[PDB]
Amino acid sequence: PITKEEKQKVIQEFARFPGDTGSTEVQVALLTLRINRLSEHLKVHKKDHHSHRGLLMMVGQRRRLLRYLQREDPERYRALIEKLGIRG
Amino acid sequence: MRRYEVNIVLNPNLDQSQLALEKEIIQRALENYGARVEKVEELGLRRLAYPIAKDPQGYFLWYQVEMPEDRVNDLARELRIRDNVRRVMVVKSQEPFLANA
Amino acid sequence: KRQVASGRAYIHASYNNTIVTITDPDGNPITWSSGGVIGYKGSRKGTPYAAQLAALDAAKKAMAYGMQSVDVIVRGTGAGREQAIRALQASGLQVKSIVDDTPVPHNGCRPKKKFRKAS
Amino acid sequence: PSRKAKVKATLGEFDLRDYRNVEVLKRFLSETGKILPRRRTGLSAKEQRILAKTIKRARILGLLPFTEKLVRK
RNA sequence: GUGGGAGAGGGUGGUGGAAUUCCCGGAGUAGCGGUGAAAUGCGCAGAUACCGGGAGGAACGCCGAUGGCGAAGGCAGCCACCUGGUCCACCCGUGACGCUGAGGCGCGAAAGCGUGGGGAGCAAACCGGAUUAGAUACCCGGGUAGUCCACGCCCUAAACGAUGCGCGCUAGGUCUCUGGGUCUCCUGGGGGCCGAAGCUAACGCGUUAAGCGCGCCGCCUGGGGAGUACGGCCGCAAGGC
Ligand SMILES: NC[C@@H]1O[C@H](O[C@H]2[C@@H](O)[C@H](O[C@@H]3[C@@H](O)[C@H](N)C[C@H](N)[C@H]3O[C@H]3O[C@H](CO)[C@@H](O)[C@H](O)[C@H]3N)O[C@@H]2CO)[C@H](N)[C@@H](O)[C@@H]1O
Ligand SMILES: NC[C@@H]1O[C@H](O[C@H]2[C@@H](O)[C@H](O[C@@H]3[C@@H](O)[C@H](N)C[C@H](N)[C@H]3O[C@H]3O[C@H](CO)[C@@H](O)[C@H](O)[C@H]3N)O[C@@H]2CO)[C@H](N)[C@@H](O)[C@@H]1O
Ligand SMILES: [K+]
Ligand SMILES: [K+]
Ligand SMILES: [K+]
Ligand SMILES: [Mg+2]
Ligand SMILES: [Mg+2]
Ligand SMILES: [Mg+2]
Ligand SMILES: [Mg+2]
Ligand SMILES: [Mg+2]
Ligand SMILES: [Mg+2]
Ligand SMILES: [Mg+2]
Ligand SMILES: [Mg+2]
Ligand SMILES: [Mg+2]
Ligand SMILES: [Mg+2]
Ligand SMILES: [Mg+2]
Ligand SMILES: [Mg+2]
Ligand SMILES: [Mg+2]
Ligand SMILES: [Mg+2]
Ligand SMILES: [Mg+2]
Ligand SMILES: [Mg+2]
Ligand SMILES: [Mg+2]
Ligand SMILES: [Mg+2]
Ligand SMILES: [Mg+2]
Ligand SMILES: [Mg+2]
Ligand SMILES: [Mg+2]
Ligand SMILES: [Mg+2]
Ligand SMILES: [Mg+2]
Ligand SMILES: [Mg+2]
Ligand SMILES: [Mg+2]
Ligand SMILES: [Mg+2]
Ligand SMILES: [Mg+2]
Ligand SMILES: [Mg+2]
Ligand SMILES: [Mg+2]
Ligand SMILES: [Mg+2]
Ligand SMILES: [Mg+2]
Ligand SMILES: [Mg+2]
Ligand SMILES: [Mg+2]
Ligand SMILES: [Mg+2]
Ligand SMILES: [Mg+2]
Ligand SMILES: [Mg+2]
Ligand SMILES: [Mg+2]
Ligand SMILES: [Mg+2]
Ligand SMILES: [Mg+2]
Ligand SMILES: [Mg+2]
Ligand SMILES: [Mg+2]
Ligand SMILES: [Mg+2]
Ligand SMILES: [Mg+2]
Ligand SMILES: [Mg+2]
Ligand SMILES: [Mg+2]
Ligand SMILES: [Mg+2]
Ligand SMILES: [Mg+2]
Ligand SMILES: [Mg+2]
Ligand SMILES: [Mg+2]
Ligand SMILES: [Mg+2]
Ligand SMILES: [Mg+2]
Ligand SMILES: [Mg+2]
Repeated sequence: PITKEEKQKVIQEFARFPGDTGSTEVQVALLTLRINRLSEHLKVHKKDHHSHRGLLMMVGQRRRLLRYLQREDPERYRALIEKLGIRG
Repeated sequence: MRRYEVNIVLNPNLDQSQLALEKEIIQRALENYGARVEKVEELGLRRLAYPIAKDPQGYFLWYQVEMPEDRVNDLARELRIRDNVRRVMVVKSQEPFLANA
Repeated sequence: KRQVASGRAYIHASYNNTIVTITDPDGNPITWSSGGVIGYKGSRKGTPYAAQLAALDAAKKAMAYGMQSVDVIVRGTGAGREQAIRALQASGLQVKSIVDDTPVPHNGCRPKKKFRKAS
Repeated sequence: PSRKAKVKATLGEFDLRDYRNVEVLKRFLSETGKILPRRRTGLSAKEQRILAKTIKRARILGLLPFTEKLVRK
């Protein structure tokens, strides 16, 4: 699964400041961690669709958040993408 | 790293030698798969509710252990190899749920 | 010719026929009877009376081997089950006990259309 | 309506998740090897649902019967 | 975010017992089976009934419910691994980041199709026995595809609550599943029943709305012809839209 120490690692990694659990960057990061975990789960077990729905929903959420950031502060957006390495 | 419980039922007819050998292979395989042993309870021979391997009784072993999750299945397999071992059941340990308390 | 003198009595009952198998304590049979052994041929084998005659016949055949006390084992739900029981109860045989062993699956096999609306 | 006894009230302090304890679980099994209904056990939904799984666990180990022969009749 | 919770939610591996069929051994004898009644069928190469051993395939009794989970189809022996959804408490974080959603994409019971495997029970077609005026049926004895597994197709349905999704507002009573709490009781999420106002052609619905409202999508426009014809797209085909 995803252990609390990993979660805290990435949270503290992407936090805008000390004590920030809720920012867009944090959310997108966490979502990305989950997405990668799930996809590596779905390279095997390709016949499990119910989880694939979950993958779709998470992907969608991330895309919406990233879109929001793209609107508000394109700098933080490009930075986020760069550190995460999304968009391909 | 999770905490499990290993139930093993083996042949009640075993003399002390063969028994010792089986337990030796059990401990061996355990250390091979890296299971720390928290405690052990040896209940010995008890009378089964239905015949298993044509024998009316069975010898019981109970090991509360802690091991890496990933290999648990891979462990159980090995424990089933020995002809003398007729039952293996591994359970994720759980906090006791009391009733009529 | 054995002289067993104690044994088991199996009663297999169905809506069609009732047949009785008397065995030694190991389960190996001695004699047996049925609605077909008596002169009944068709549906009359399902009769309670048929079952009575059958049970009594097997019992009398078991007297020939000199048996006294038996254990009764009941399999199947059909007519003339309890009638075969009552028959054996005093045939001259002592009935030590009665048990219903009727096999019930844990739902392994698909029943015939006749028995369906079940599994 | 099972007015004889409730298995819970006929019992003391015990652990439901413990599959190795026979002398209690046996009380929850019928004359046949069957798991008793809520009417007989007097348990609750959660409790019964745990009891079931522990009973089955015990069955697999060989501590409890899957089925039994019915005496009398 | 942190901390707790319940679950037949899903995928992979392993595993347990009951039963059926087949095989092997013992014992045992004249029938078993089946029906309204029978016959075909099986049985002296020893069947049915009984005990013991073995092989295989399929489905999981009791728990079990008017219960639970899932978006729908649908999901039920047990264990382990991987994994989705969801609820409560704390008021911690971001700061309108939301709702819907033509097209697209994916999922989609059963039957059916392709390749390989498997095949115990059941069983379209088919072969028989009965019934009948006939019986291309109901009843009975057999039985192939299929039902089961892997991979790839098919895209249908009484795919049903015959009730699109989301949010707000409008008496309560009662049963229940699952949390929290000052644990008679209060508070929150889900599943049922009876009912205020109101609605409805009526039946009925009624905080799980079919009431009062707003946003967005899909759809209807008398019956037959007809889900047919043509065209187009999709499909190996059957056929689908
Ligand atoms: N289908 C798995 C089932 O898991 C059961 O146990 C399940 C639940 O008891 C347990 O709940 C966990 C737990 O950490 C706690 N109660 C809260 C947590 N949010 C839950 O985790 C949940 O969310 C995550 C995603 O965030 C999922 O990956 C996970 O599957 C889900 N259970 O997670 C387990 C896995 O889902 C039983 N083992 C058995 O019924 C069965 O194996
Ligand atoms: N109970 C095992 C299950 O196996 C599933 O997949 C397994 C089964 O679907 C499939 O069938 C196997 C068969 O390959 C092999 N040649 C024989 C074996 N006895 C079967 O396994 C299973 O068959 C059916 C289920 O289809 C069950 O009725 C039976 O109890 C079980 N033994 O074989 C697969 C493994 O090779 C899933 N992993 C999961 O549902 C579960 O673990
Ligand atoms: K004949
Ligand atoms: K239900
Ligand atoms: K009215
Ligand atoms: Mg959405
Ligand atoms: Mg072994
Ligand atoms: Mg008959
Ligand atoms: Mg599950
Ligand atoms: Mg068997
Ligand atoms: Mg033979
Ligand atoms: Mg036949
Ligand atoms: Mg035949
Ligand atoms: Mg012949
Ligand atoms: Mg002949
Ligand atoms: Mg001859
Ligand atoms: Mg022959
Ligand atoms: Mg037979
Ligand atoms: Mg056998
Ligand atoms: Mg075979
Ligand atoms: Mg039930
Ligand atoms: Mg539901
Ligand atoms: Mg349904
Ligand atoms: Mg605040
Ligand atoms: Mg602020
Ligand atoms: Mg949507
Ligand atoms: Mg669409
Ligand atoms: Mg389909
Ligand atoms: Mg199919
Ligand atoms: Mg096929
Ligand atoms: Mg084939
Ligand atoms: Mg058949
Ligand atoms: Mg037929
Ligand atoms: Mg015909
Ligand atoms: Mg006529
Ligand atoms: Mg073919
Ligand atoms: Mg319906
Ligand atoms: Mg509904
Ligand atoms: Mg409803
Ligand atoms: Mg209509
Ligand atoms: Mg609705
Ligand atoms: Mg819609
Ligand atoms: Mg939504
Ligand atoms: Mg409610
Ligand atoms: Mg429901
Ligand atoms: Mg009403
Ligand atoms: Mg009114
Ligand atoms: Mg009225
Ligand atoms: Mg509403
Ligand atoms: Mg239309
Ligand atoms: Mg017209
Ligand atoms: Mg039309
Ligand atoms: Mg059509
Ligand atoms: Mg045209
Ligand atoms: Mg055309
Ligand atoms: Mg074409
Ligand atoms: Mg056609």
